[PDB]
Amino acid sequence: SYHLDTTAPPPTNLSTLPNNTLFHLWRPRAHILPAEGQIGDPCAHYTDPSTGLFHVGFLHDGDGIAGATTANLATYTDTSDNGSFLIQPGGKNDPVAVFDGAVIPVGVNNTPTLLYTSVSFLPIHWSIPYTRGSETQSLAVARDGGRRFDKLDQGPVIADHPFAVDVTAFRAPFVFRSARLDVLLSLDEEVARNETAVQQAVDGWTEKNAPWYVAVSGGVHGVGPAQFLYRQNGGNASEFQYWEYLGEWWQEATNSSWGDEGTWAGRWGFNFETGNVLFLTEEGHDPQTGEVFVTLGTEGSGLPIVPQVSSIHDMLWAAGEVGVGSEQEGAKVEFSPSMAGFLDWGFSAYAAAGKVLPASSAVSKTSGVEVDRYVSFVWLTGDQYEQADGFPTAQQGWTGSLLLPRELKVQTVENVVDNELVREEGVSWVVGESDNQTATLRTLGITIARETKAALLANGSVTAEEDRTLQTAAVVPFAQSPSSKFFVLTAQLEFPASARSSPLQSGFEILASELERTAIYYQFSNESLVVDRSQTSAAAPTNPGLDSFTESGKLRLFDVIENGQEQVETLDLTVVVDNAVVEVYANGRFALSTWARSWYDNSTQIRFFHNGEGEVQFRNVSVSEGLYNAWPER
Repeated sequence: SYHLDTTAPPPTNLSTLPNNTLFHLWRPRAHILPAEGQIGDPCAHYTDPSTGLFHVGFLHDGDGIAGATTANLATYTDTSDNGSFLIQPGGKNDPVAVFDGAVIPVGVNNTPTLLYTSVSFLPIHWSIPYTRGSETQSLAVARDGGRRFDKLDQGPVIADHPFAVDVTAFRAPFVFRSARLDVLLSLDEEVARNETAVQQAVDGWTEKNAPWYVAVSGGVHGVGPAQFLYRQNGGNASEFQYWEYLGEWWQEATNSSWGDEGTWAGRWGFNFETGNVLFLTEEGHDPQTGEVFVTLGTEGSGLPIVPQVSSIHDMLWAAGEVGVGSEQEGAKVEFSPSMAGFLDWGFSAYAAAGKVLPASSAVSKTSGVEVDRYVSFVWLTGDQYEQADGFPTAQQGWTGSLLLPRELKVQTVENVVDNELVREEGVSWVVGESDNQTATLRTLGITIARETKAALLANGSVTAEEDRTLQTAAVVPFAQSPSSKFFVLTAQLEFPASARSSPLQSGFEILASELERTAIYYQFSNESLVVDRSQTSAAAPTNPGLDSFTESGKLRLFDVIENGQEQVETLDLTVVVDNAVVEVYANGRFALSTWARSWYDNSTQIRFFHNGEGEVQFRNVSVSEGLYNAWPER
C-alpha cells in the first residue's frame, strides 16, 4: 500500500491517490488562502472604520465570498470556521451564484456596505449569448464585526445592464471616490475643457462628503470590452438606492491591444474583468492628487475561438487621464490610457482586487505609515482557470491562492538615457521629463506590501553569496543552499552594453536536485524574465495536470547614468519562494508569478546560471530561509 514519501519517486498517477494525500506537498505558509478548498477572485476588501482592521475577501468554492482580517498586514485570522463565508447564493437576487463585490466602509445604516454581483442565470461567457438578468448588482450590510454580510431585503440596486446594450458581461462592481470626476461632472462642459479651471476646483475638493462611483466590468457584443461607470444618483453621497449611469467611460475595440504589436501590455481581448480604479502618487494613494490608474483582467483567445473558453487571462494595468465626454451623447467622462502593462505576467495570475489602506488603519498606525496606500491582491488560479488536464485536486484537498499583498504607486526611474529604448511607442512608461539627453520615467510601481516583506524576513536565516562574474557557460551551486522550499532570494545582475544584442541568458536555478530544477533568468533577445519549468517537477511527465510550459514577462533594462558613467540598468531581483508558490519581482515595477510544484524533499539547491553568451556580474546575492506563518490561529 502506498503512503506518501517525497524522498521516493512519485507514483505514475497522482490522481489515483487517497483524498488529501497531497495537502501539504505544495502548500504555502505565508500566503492568503482558505483553510481548505478552492479560492477564486479576491474581492470585498475594506478597512473597518471602527476597528481600523483590514478585511480581506475572496470567492471560495464557487459558493460565495469568504473573509479574514488582519491588524498588521502580516498575519490573518478567519472571520469564522466552516469555510469562513460572509455571503452565499440562494437569495431572491442571487439564486444561482454570488460573484465579485466591493465595500463602502460607511454605507447603509452607516455600516460597511457590500455592492456585489448577484447571479440568476448560467452559463455566462463573452463568446455566447447573454441571458437578460444573469447579473445584477445587490447590496448587503456587515454584521457581527464584518464576520457576515446580510443581504438587504429588496431587489438589486442596479437591476439591469445599460438599456438595450448587448453586454458580454456585467459584473464585479468596484467602488471609489474621485476629485477629478466630481469636478468634471459639476463644471460646465466648455469649462470642464481647459485644464486650468478644472485643477483649481480639484484643489478644494473634500473626500469625506464626496459621492461614490461604481465601475462594473464587461464589454459589448460585436464592439469590444468595456467598463460601465455609475455613481450615486445626482452625486448625492447619501444615495445608495439609485445609481446614475455615466456611460462606458472606457472601451476598446474587440481584441485590439495597447501598442502596435501587443508587446508590452498583452491585448484588451474580448471582455474586461475585475476592474479596479486607483489614484496614485509617488508615495501611495490619493483621490485628489493621484493620477488615474486602472487594473483589470482581460479575456483573450486565439482563432478559431472555442466558445465558452477564454484561452488567455491577462492581468493588466493602465494609467492615463480622465476628461469629459467631449462633444457627443456618449459617456459623460472617459478614461484615456497613456501607458499600460502587466500587474503580474504569470499565466495563472489574474483577477486582482485591491483597496485603499488609510494611514489611519490599525495596520498603518502599527507600522507607522503616514500615507494612504493602495494594496492589491492578485489571484493565482490553482488549476489553469479550471482548464487543467486532470490535476489531482481531490488528492490536494485545496486549489489556488492569492499572491502576496502588493503596494501600488507611481514609480519613477531617473537618469535614463533618452534614446530609442525610451521612445518606443506603446510602452509601459511615460517620459516624465527630459532634456533630450537624460530623462525620468513614470510607470506603475509594484512592491510587496512592506509589512509583509518585513514578516517574510523577520525570523529568517540569512546566507549571502560572494559577488561573482560569469562569462563562459556555467551552472554554479551556491556555497550553502536552503534545506527547505521556503525562502527569499535576492540578487542584482549587471550586464555590459554588449549584452543587449547577445543571446545572453543569466539567472539562477532553484528548487533543484538531480532530478528536478526550476530556472529563472533574464533574456535580452526579447528583454524578458523567464521561468523555465520544463524540469521543475519529476511528477509532471506522467501527470499532465502539472503545467510545465514556460512563464515569462517583458522587462526592459534602460541605459542609465549611474556614477557619471552610462551603464545598462541593474536588474534588482527578489524571488519569493513559498513552497510551490513562486513570485519573481524586479526593479519595483515587475512581477511574474507561477506554480513550481517540485516533488523531492531534496530539491532545494540554488545555483548561479549563465549560458556563456555575453557576460554578467552578480552582486548582493543573499538567501533568507523560513518565511513565516501567515495564519497563526489555524
